Amino acid sequence: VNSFSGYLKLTDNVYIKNADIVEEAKKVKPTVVVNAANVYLKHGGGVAGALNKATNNAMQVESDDYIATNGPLKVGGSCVLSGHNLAKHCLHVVGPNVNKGEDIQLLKSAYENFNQHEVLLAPLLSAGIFGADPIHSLRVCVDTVRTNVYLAVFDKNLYDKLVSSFL
Ligand SMILES: O=C(O)C[C@H]1C[C@H](CNC(=O)c2cc3ccsc3cn2)C1
Repeated sequence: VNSFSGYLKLTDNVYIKNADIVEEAKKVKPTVVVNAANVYLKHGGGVAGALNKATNNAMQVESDDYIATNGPLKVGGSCVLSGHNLAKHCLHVVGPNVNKGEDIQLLKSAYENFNQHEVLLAPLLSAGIFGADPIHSLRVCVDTVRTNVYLAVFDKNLYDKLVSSFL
């Protein structure tokens, strides 16, 4: 038993809700919140900009130190940093950005990072400003992630669509 509420169960291990991932994080304090990161950990917009703002920019400060020490992530890769006031940990995961021409097949590699964590609150990778089809992203998520994933979908319209087109 865990503290997640109002989720619709999609599969054995995937759950989905219409929700702002920022507010869901502040209420659940999950062990892991996933950020829709880029390779530079520059949290300007989308989910990343919203999560970072909710940390009063502490996420960005920590991220800049990480990059200065380690260099950029790989597309499809991840790193674990602090969750600040939102979670114990933030798993920064880089899905391919279609608006940068990145290979959508790397989306499966990106979701594989979730398997290193038993439970996660997460957005749909490569959705929103990353330009991929959220329905596709959901299919890859269901077919790749084996751990328990609680997906927060900000847009109510998108959500209802994802649900009603789900197989
Ligand atoms: O437009 C569509 O069809 C769907 C797109 C994908 C979804 C991306 N979500 C975000 O950027 C996001 C923004 C913010 C802002 C404050 S909290 C928050 C959570 N998330 C909207």
